[PDB]
Amino acid sequence: SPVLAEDS
Amino acid sequence: FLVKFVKSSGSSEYFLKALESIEHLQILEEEAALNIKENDKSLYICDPFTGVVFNHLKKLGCRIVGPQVVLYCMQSQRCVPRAEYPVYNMTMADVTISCTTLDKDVREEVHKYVQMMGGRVYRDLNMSVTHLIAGEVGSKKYLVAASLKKPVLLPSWVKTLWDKSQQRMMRYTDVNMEDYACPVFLGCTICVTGLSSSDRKEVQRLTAEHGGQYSGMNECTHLIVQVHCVPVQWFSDSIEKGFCQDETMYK
Repeated sequence: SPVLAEDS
Repeated sequence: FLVKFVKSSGSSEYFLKALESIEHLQILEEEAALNIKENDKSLYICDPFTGVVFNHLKKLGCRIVGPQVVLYCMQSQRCVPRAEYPVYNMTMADVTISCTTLDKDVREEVHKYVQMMGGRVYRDLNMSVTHLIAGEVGSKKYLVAASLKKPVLLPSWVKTLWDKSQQRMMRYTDVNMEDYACPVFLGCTICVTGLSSSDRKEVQRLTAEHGGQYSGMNECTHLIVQVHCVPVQWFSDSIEKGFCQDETMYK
């Protein structure tokens, strides 16, 4: 996916 | 689309400089803009972004932009940002930020100023993000941005770009990234055990120099050994590569 690290 | 310059009090010189650079553009006096009662889907140039006029147009939902945006895009309509919020200038055009390990309210302030300076914001760290804004090291976002050697800057970088670009026209590279880089150990309290007194002093010094805290279990975040229990190679590699290293890679 384009997300490398999700939001906290 | 039509362009309506809104003459107002308190405006900066850049408003005038934008009028000296222009037929499908109207020039409205403050009064004619105060008598607007709907949203004609035209582009409104406002300066400043304070006052009953600006907040009136903003309340109506109007497309608002600052004169610095005009001086940036000139006669390129496509260059103008296409968003639901007013853009004051283009200092951060081409910047896409994400935030990590920040207070939610500060996070939203950062988002606000970036968007107002022509930048993009995402809540996740996707492949479009050009800059990571961090309040401290160690997060998944942080480690990922490090591995890709994306800049990891403090919030002040955004703030200083806002405050300065209020007076003059500039871009985000007109500030030195290094002076706003997230310190390698910001947010870390480093503790040691089994190290020579000399090495111990070195860890102290380098910790303080790279934004961390030294303390000689609840207080420590990392424990250097011969809480994260890591070897000294983690400390030295963190300093050498310019980012706090993934502790799980040093176990």
